[PDB]
Amino acid sequence: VKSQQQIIDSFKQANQDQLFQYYDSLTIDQQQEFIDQLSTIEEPAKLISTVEQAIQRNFTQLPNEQTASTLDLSKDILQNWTELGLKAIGNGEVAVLLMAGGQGTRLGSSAPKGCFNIELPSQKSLFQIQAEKILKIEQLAQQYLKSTKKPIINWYIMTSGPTRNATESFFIENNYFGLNSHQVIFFNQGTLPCFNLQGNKILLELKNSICQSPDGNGGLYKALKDNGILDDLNSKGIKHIHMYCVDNCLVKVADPIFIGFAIAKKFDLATKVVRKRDANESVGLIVLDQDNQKPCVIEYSEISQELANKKDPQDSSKLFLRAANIVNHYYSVEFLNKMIPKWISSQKYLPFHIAKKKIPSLNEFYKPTEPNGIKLEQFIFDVFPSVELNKFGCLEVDRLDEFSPLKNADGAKNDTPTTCRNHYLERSSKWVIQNGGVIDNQGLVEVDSKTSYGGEGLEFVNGKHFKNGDII
Ligand SMILES: CC(=O)N[C@H]1[C@@H](OP(=O)(O)O)O[C@H](CO)[C@@H](O)[C@@H]1O
Ligand SMILES: [Mg+2]
Repeated sequence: VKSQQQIIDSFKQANQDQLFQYYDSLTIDQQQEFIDQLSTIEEPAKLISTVEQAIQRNFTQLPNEQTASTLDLSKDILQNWTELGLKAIGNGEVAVLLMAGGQGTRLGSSAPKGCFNIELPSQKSLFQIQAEKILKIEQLAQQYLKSTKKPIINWYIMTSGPTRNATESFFIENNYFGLNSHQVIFFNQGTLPCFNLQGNKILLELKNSICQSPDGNGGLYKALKDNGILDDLNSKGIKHIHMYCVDNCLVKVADPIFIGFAIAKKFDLATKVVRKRDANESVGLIVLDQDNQKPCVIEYSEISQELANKKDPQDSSKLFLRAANIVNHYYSVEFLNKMIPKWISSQKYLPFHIAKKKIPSLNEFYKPTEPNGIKLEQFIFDVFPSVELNKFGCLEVDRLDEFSPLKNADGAKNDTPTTCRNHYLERSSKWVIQNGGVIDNQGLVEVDSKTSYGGEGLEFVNGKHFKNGDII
């Protein structure tokens, strides 16, 4: 490590003299704490350079050979992928990577987003729904293979540094929701300094502290390496990884169909999409970059308003680019072993993305009105074009069964606790009604994962009646 003076010199040489405006009026402990914080920043000179650089497109649809759809495949082909997936789960070759993010502040909660309660009749948090989803599929895999005990699906949860304790305590308080305490593994995501609007000066949060924020889901790769997560994957002999975001309340965790799909096709990388809701839906789009003939994702905050509304040449009723990204990825561990060192070393695969933000910080503190600074983010999918086109898979699935994100506080039209709650109940009710069950008009039921992972094993409800709010 470096001395007090050396950290100060390096930052000053990087033109961050403003970080030391009040240094001399700080107590010694405040100075030492400041230096320690500035120490966690690897290569400030580079980083400030990278940011500076980051401040200063032909797409088409994915070739047909790289796509498949759960809405079009025969039940036999889907069953075969399900079996290939349950076998991998059953052999202990499947692990899950969760991007937990940080606090559900935007939703009106200080707690981690995974603790959010969408008010289902069971009152189960997002974390609990995903945990029972995992427990359930482990049992279905055990049944398929006829094993004496259920297989284990290690669940690596990436938390932000500030939500780490509250996330782990929540799991402990709940006895891990039925999972083995050793299969829930927590690791912290990194952070990046926040900059002023011109992106040349790091912002002071306090007179002895800089503004920092989670470095985006794209920072998952470096966090994996640094926290020994990739090491663990090798030590446990894991071959397949399913990665998703905690805000999707309908998420099929460790979905065997998605894994079977990658296995059947021998893909290094694969991703899930659903038909775009509307031209303005804030959703990334999976396309083929015609320039380099590589798959990629165009984020909603960076796509041309012209491309977003472009109609499809072979059909005027459809949007040309309509394969919406639902942050649901598959990686083979072999691919991660080969590519992670590459992805984390050069900005070519993980360029920084700039987002203007209202950031509470020194002018004396103050919570601003208009944007006053910038947050930096690496996007998880920026590595997609580093894959070989024929090793990439894109699986379209049904939005009604697989995607309903919690993004906004109640009040908004889309992606609120209410839309999640209703879509969740509507799916449960559809499964029940579809198996002969009868729900009393105006009623919606909730299906417990313990009962059904994704609609199977519900035949027993044939003829039975249910009342609004029953849990099945
Ligand atoms: C970098 C990233 O992962 N962006 C994702 C993510 O958007 P956010 O609103 O930034 O969380 O979720 C969307 C699905 O809700 C997906 O379409 C988009 O591509
Ligand atoms: Mg296809």
